[PDB]
Amino acid sequence: AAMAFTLADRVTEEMLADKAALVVEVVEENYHDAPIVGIAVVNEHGRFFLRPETALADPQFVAWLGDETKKKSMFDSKRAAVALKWKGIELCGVSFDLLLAAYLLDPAQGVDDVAAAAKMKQYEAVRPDEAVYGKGAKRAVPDEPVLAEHLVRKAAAIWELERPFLDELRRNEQDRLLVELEQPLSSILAEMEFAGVKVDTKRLEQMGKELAEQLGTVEQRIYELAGQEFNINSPKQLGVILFEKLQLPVLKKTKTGYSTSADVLEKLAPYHEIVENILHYRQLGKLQSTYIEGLLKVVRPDTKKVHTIFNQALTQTGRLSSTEPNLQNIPIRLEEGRKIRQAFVPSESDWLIFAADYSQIELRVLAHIAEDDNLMEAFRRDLDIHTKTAMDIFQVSEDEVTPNMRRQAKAVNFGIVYGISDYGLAQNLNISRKEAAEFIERYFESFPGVKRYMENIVQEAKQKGYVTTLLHRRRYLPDITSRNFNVRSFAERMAMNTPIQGSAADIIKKAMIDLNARLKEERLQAHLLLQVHDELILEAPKEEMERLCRLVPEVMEQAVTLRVPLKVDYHYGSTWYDAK
DNA sequence: CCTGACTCGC
DNA sequence: GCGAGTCAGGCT
Ligand SMILES: OC[C@H]1O[C@@](CO)(O[C@H]2O[C@H](CO)[C@@H](O)[C@H](O)[C@H]2O)[C@@H](O)[C@@H]1O
Ligand SMILES: [Mg+2]
Repeated sequence: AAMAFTLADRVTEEMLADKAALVVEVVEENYHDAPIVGIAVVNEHGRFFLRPETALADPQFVAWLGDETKKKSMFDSKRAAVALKWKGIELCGVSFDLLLAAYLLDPAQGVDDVAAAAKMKQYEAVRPDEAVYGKGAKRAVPDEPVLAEHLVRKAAAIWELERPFLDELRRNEQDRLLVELEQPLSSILAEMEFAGVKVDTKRLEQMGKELAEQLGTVEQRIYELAGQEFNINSPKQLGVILFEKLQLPVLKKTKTGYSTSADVLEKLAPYHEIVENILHYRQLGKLQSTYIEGLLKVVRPDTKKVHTIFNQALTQTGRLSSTEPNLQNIPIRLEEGRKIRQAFVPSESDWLIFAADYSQIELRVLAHIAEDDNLMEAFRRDLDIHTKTAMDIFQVSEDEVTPNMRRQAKAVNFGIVYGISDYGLAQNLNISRKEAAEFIERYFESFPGVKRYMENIVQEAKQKGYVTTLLHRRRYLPDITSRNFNVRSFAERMAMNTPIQGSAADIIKKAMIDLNARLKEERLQAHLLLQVHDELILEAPKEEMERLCRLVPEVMEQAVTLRVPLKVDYHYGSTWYDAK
């Protein structure tokens, strides 16, 4: 049943056709400066397998790779593009990426290999990568015979699946989403990951020492207040000290035992002086383990840069995710954690970090899609939306809005931005589910358009089986018909939240594409470094700041045209921390 | 070596 | 509402 192919010892002309399925295999999950273990090409002339050391040293092959007119169909082209960048080789002409195509057709499938994508079209003449390479300690590249056939089978599947995938995307009206948005974005993310972000390791190591000292003190104080020493990091051991030895009350209980979440401890603080210390301990320990030691582990010792990997085909909303390290969750709320950002600096002297973020893009998108007159007017006046929401919900003038009123109005808006449950609102505001319901009801009286939208989107999700975003990204919600209240309610909140969060994702992705085109036209050295959901982080010569101050916000604000303006705030400084 | 509990961002 | 990374504890 084996698949026929040529295991070539040298590159030939028929291997350089202007249309082909290409496989440039990188087995290591983290593909930065990683090995390319084999190459497979499938075209009109047949199927071929080439040894990397052979193909990558061949002028003809390298030129073919870099020729934008020679079209390649691939799976996860960013992986190959970056692996090639580290070797000084440019990959161009990728006209179809099966991973991105499968992701757009149904992000819930979790397609992470050619076999998974192929199964969507009843194509099974290819093995899952895990079956070929195993997983974990047993992971490894098999002998050439097995490797070669696997790569050729993947290339063959890609070659065969391009047409059906493109046809369904077209039917879904997502063909431009793939070709004009996700694929071009893939190349931009590849440049961003490759460039990396410079880290001041000495700065990180210094704060690391401080934390270590502060942890040691708090750690001791904790054993003193408890009368004994224990593993504070053990929610099991901590529970014993807290709810048994010290007799603190049990307010919430986890599926396995005593709940020691920050929300719980906060309520126990007044009962004993140990609680505040445990909280402070959790905090410092979080920064030390995750943002100091964890970050230092992934910095490249030679360039002192971190090279994250943006997973472009994971989230169900269209947002990107970041790993090794995750640069989308660097502290900022609390000052102590915020200082971690002083560790991220420009890659060159006399360069600066420039950060631009969308102001309330989710609520602006909601005003647009729901066409709520009150909400649209609020943004047209560029009002503080939380203060305004408080004025309406509580029926008071702007002067009458107290800090606590604004805080609660902010929580209601937050719940709308992320589509959290009524139960979630009650929990966040530490009030009763019933009182939370009253707030929500009050909100709908003030924003009837939003109310209308929420009801209409749920019905639409039930009728069509999915909801869509501004640029036609899609999310199937089969649980929307479930007779189980909880499961159904969850699907309903996703129906409400996806067009909002998803459309916000579409916009920033287009802004990134538009921005890169503008930077190139202007011949600026500035370049994108990171994207954190609603913000773009760049670095550039200090001499380009003034131009970026006008260029970046404009490009971001004009990415799309909504019924309300889009607003972008920006700052720049010597470190990421200073770009505030 | 995998799940639960925790916490960080938006 | 979720992404990711940490830890501890049980697998084994
Ligand atoms: O190259 C990223 C791309 O690969 C997938 C599998 O096709 O994920 C792999 O690589 C990620 C980054 O190293 C890991 O987080 C993940 O565990 C590994 O399977 C895709 O999900 C992703 O788009
Ligand atoms: Mg913002």
